[PDB]
Amino acid sequence: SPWRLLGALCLQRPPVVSKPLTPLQEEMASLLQQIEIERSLYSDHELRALDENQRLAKKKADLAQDLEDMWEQKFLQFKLGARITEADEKNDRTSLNRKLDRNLVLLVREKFGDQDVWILPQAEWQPGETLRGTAERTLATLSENNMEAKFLGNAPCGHYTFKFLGAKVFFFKALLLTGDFSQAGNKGHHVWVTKDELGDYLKPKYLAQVRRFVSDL
Amino acid sequence: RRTPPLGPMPNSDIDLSNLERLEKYRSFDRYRRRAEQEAQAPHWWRTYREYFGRTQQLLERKQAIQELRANVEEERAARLRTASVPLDAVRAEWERTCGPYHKQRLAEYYGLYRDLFHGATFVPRVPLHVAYAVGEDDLMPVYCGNEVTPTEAAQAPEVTYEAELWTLLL
Amino acid sequence: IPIEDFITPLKFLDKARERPQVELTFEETERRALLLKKWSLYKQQERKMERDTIRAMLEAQQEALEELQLESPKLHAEAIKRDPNLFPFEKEGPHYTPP
Amino acid sequence: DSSRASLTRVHRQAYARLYPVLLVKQDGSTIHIRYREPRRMLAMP
Amino acid sequence: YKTKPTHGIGKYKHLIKAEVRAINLGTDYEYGVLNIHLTAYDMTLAESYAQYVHNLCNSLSIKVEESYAMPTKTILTTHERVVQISGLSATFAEIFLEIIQSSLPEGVRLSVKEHT
Amino acid sequence: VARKERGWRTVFPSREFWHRLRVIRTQHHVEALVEHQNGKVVVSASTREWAIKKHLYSTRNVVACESIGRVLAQRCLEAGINFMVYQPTPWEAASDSMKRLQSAMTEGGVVLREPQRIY
RNA sequence: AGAGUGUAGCUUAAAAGCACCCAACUUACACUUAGGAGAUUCAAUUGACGCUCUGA
Repeated sequence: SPWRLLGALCLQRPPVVSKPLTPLQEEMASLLQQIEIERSLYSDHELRALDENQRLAKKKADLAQDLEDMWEQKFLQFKLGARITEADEKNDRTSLNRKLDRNLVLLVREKFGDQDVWILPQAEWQPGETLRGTAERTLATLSENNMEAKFLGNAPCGHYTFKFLGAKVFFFKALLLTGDFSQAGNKGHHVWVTKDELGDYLKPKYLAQVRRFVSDL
Repeated sequence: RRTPPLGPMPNSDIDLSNLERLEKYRSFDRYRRRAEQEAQAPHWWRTYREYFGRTQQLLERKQAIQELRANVEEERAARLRTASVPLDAVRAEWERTCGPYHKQRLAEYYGLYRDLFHGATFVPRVPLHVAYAVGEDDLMPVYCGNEVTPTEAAQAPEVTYEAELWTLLL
Repeated sequence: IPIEDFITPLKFLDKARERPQVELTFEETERRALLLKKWSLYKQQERKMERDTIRAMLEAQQEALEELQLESPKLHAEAIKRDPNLFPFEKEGPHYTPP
Repeated sequence: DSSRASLTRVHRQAYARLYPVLLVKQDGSTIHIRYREPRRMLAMP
Repeated sequence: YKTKPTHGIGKYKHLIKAEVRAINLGTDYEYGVLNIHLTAYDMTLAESYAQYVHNLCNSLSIKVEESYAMPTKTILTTHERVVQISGLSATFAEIFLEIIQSSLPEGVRLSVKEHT
Repeated sequence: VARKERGWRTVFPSREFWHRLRVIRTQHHVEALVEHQNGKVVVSASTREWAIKKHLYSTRNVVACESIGRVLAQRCLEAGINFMVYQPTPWEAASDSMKRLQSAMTEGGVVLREPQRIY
């Protein structure tokens, strides 16, 4: 049987920004700070605050506030880098900073003749080619950039085989170390997706079942 | 001169090549559990035992306990471990539900069936109540296997039981 | 060299007199109790989620290796082969504010 | 899930106070850390 | 007794194993001993995350040889915890590493370095 | 006057009693037995029993053990049984729920120590 | 479209027992102690609700 030999890849972005907390985690975190304070053992900061004003009361009867005030105003000096470049953009699907707290997945339109499918990015392999090397060739081909990804193993992640000439489709999983993603406004249709749009952009059984090996968290 | 074992040897099926891949008894208590289970099983060697030996109910019960755990004083009392149990409700409902099987155990332990009927076991369905008059104020009850003096049992007892003919025997 | 830093500093002995006062109320320990109860609920639901993910992904990769085995008997031998690029494998933890 | 190993407490008992001082190394990258004398921000030059 | 069928019913030393390179021979491949260093400016997040790693490893049937810690350094102080691991699969290398990646709290880094 | 099985000195528990109180704490349920040396369960009280289960909040806590101690003790006074032996493991001895169980039994009317054999 | 079907994770358990989670002792694990959440898909042995496999 003539097998249409197809390789692919599922690209991952590790979130640089941590996730926000649950309100239950808020009450638990506050509780752990309370009970953490309750079992501490004479910090010198309060020894240079509590007994010092006692001794000043003894001197007046016969600075920690400046340190806190300087720390407060210097806290007001450096503004935080905002964790949300996410709602202001709202349509920068091609951009790498679409989301910061979740994982982001590369996802590319392909126009065929018998089909016209929005596909998790593929490649075509040769029996001489290593499957890991198929995915390595898959990296710096379609995007046309200077990224830096990272694989883990020659183990695959998700396999889907469709026919109309036999075929098979192999899904690996890479991981972006860094990215010199030059000219992000490409002619290509790469879109970064958290999890939810993967059920939106990808309808059929060979594509509505990708999320069962996407690291959902 | 080896003779081969008659049935299966113990510690045969768990005997593998990778013990470190086998999860172990981390405790003393689990070994005591498994160990008692293996004690109760019939074996082929000589052992000590040879020589010295409907839907509405679950519905109303689930809604009943579900209503029981919902009250705040029950949870607050139970977590402060000052909650108790009314012994009387448990007594009367025990008289109703599973009491007969327990009176069957007490009649089997006291040898009432091997002696009274040559082993013909049965189940005391009727929650009988017998008590002897102790003067005029109080009265000594007869439960299954109690101690009662013959002074208390000098006069024939009061018998009350909730039922609808009957022949009673002592 | 067996030098560790679990040894306690000597200064934490003498002036242990700042907080001898630990008093609460009934409803404070009630809400604390409800945080521990519902937080064990929350954490248990979390490990149910993660166990579901390891089950799903692990069966996904085993099914994948089965299909790759039965569709290419010279690629499942090399799918098991390990990478020498995973000796110095690193990843730093996430942050808050992007550079 | 970057919040599991964050909900912590000092598991020792011979420990002093710690205070959630936001640290930046060089990159405008803030992390909550606990340090002596309740600082609010840090920068290593 | 040596001639009875119940001979050796009381033996137990085959049930206790009363007693490094990687094993990647032809089909069954596994890493050798590892080291996972956890460095943080916090005792709490490093210890607690080392707990979460250790309880994962016990919950996924992995030999965890040690879970010791390294001494700190005068700099701020940098804390380290070393949680050794020996023996994974091809799939289980990926699935095992992705969770440790996807569970880091705050700025605490990893290492899949091996022994020596 | 009757014999107790005197032997069994290398093995836990001792078989030297006439009646034993054996607590079986499962994951869900506390259970309490009163047995002979035969293993003939004389008197039981479990929380797997509708009469006792419905008056409880949770079938496993210290309240469950104090409850099953009251119920077990009342059930054993009416069986003509006044002396058990309770032999716990040294962690189950120092548990709160078994101290509460023993206090329930002793306050109930049962002495948890048998009289000696008269030779 | 057909086929296999079905108790919470597992059960030739019948509303159970192990699994599971938090809290405490432990660097940590483990033990132990205190707690927590649990289910027989809906109607009459039978049909129809949900899953898996084979189809287009």
